[PDB]
Amino acid sequence: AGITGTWYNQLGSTFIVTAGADGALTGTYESAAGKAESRYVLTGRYDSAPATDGSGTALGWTVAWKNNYRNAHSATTWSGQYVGGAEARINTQWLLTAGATEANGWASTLVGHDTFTKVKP
Amino acid sequence: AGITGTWYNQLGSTFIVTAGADGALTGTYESAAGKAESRYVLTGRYDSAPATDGSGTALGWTVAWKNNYRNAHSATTWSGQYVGGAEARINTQWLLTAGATEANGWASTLVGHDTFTKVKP
Amino acid sequence: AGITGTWYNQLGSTFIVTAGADGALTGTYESAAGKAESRYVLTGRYDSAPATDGSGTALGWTVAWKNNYRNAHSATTWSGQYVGGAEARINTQWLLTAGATEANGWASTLVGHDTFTKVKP
Amino acid sequence: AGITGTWYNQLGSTFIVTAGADGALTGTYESAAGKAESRYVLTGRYDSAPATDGSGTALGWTVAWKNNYRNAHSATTWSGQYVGGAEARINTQWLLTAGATEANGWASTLVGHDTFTKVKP
Ligand SMILES: O=C(CCCC[C@@H]1SC[C@@H]2NC(=O)N[C@@H]21)NC1CCN(c2ccncc2)CC1
Ligand SMILES: O=C(CCCC[C@@H]1SC[C@@H]2NC(=O)N[C@@H]21)NC1CCN(c2ccncc2)CC1
Ligand SMILES: O=C(CCCC[C@@H]1SC[C@@H]2NC(=O)N[C@@H]21)NC1CCN(c2ccncc2)CC1
Ligand SMILES: O=C(CCCC[C@@H]1SC[C@@H]2NC(=O)N[C@@H]21)NC1CCN(c2ccncc2)CC1
Repeated sequence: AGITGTWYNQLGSTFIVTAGADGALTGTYESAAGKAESRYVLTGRYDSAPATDGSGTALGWTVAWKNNYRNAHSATTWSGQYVGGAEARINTQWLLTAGATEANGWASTLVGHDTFTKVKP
Repeated sequence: AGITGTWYNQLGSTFIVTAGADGALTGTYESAAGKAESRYVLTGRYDSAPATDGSGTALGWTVAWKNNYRNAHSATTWSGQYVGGAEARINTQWLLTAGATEANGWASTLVGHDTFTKVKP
Repeated sequence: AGITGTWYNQLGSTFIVTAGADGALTGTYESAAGKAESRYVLTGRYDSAPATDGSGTALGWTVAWKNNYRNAHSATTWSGQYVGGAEARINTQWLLTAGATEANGWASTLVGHDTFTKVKP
Repeated sequence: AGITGTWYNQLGSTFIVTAGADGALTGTYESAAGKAESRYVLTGRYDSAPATDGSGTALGWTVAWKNNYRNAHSATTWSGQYVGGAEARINTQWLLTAGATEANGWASTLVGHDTFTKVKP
């Protein structure tokens, strides 16, 4: 609950998601940063029966950075939680892995953090 | 290509995945570690047109740790790449976020790394 | 340059550091969160000849969470960069590893992100 | 205890460290990968009174990638634990931050994992 809809991160990226009744996330992602253009498919999962003690709702999703316009040979996963209320948020940390040869595998993965809100910066 | 099927990590967990023609990952995950029992739904994405220079194929997927037997109020995302050949591998790093109150949010996310192979340890 | 002094993160923790001329960081850390009390020794390194193109200055430091009052059998490393100017910042991501047995090693490491400023929240 | 000496990771890098009696780590690092040449100064911290229940000993250290031969405008922190015994190990995860402009800050940090042993691969 509260997850379905449009979310914006601190970079200005747009996350459009539908949370299905038994834990599915499905939607599109449009990144304001990096080797990206237009919308990309996403899919993920969320806890559809979270705790009732004030804790957030755990979730995650993946984008592979290939669409009809661009292929960046990479994929990002966001892991985080939804925190409801008047200033609802999805707080995440992410891992972006790029395809790499063996010699470059050590340097294949970026890490960061995105904060999503219902009204953009 | 090469991704569909069963994979095993260094903990003995079992990852069963179908890679669809236009980038979908769908399947089940059974963890040998942590607050888990039996299979959980997963979904993710992969680069369906990887580079041809020897690089791996970028991918990611998510498990929310709720099924009919157990809810651990948490979700893991694996970000990594498939590397084909006689000793094929999926090399990943992962983020596990647990639902948390505001006071505990700083401590909500574990990080680690899993190596998947087609024949178990 | 610009690094020496007192910094505060979003949790209210206090980072007191001296940046030595050839790349040393030395000081104390006081955490507002977790299994911590009073000051802990830190040491780290920074790039003492950063780029002049507007890029930040790369750095990192470590705290082991043992002092005369408390031992949390753990250590945090912060990796990030100093960004100078009127609203100077040290932007970091961190890894906290706790001592663990073999069975619990997979769950030994937390990840997060701290933003330090010269005037507290 | 057991930490002082020379360690080798899976890339063939050489970590030479002295663990001082009250928690200091001091030494040199020579990387077999990336924008590195010869030895770099490191400093870090470790838990000098670990648990006695079979748990490892938490530690961390930092290298800034500047020496007399090369400056890669970046720093790596390793966070992990020492596990003693006949096949002693230091198991780590690391964060490498590169100096970045504001527009590139999102992409400033790599993550990975290194396993150190007392006899090289
Ligand atoms: O730029 C993209 C694709 C778009 C990513 C957008 C990112 S997702 C997390 C963050 N939040 C957003 O909203 N937007 C950004 N992909 C690159 C990254 C850099 N690459 C490498 C290669 C080798 N090693 C490391 C990195 C090459 C591929
Ligand atoms: O144990 C699980 C669910 C099963 C995870 C299994 C993990 S997935 C990555 C790794 N690879 C595998 O194959 N198996 C393991 N969930 C916990 C974790 C610890 N928890 C917290 C709470 C607060 N902060 C931090 C952590 C509570 C919830
Ligand atoms: O709480 C502390 C020591 C203080 C850490 C303070 C942290 S440093 C990053 C952040 N920024 C700050 O300013 N303050 C916080 N240590 C614990 C953590 C949880 N622990 C485990 C055990 C097993 N697996 C995972 C985690 C047990 C030991
Ligand atoms: O290559 C180095 C310095 C040597 C690092 C060696 C690494 S330490 C962890 C691992 N374990 C080892 O033993 N060896 C390797 N530095 C780069 C990295 C890539 N860079 C960027 C820039 C912008 N964003 C992301 C990354 C530019 C600077």
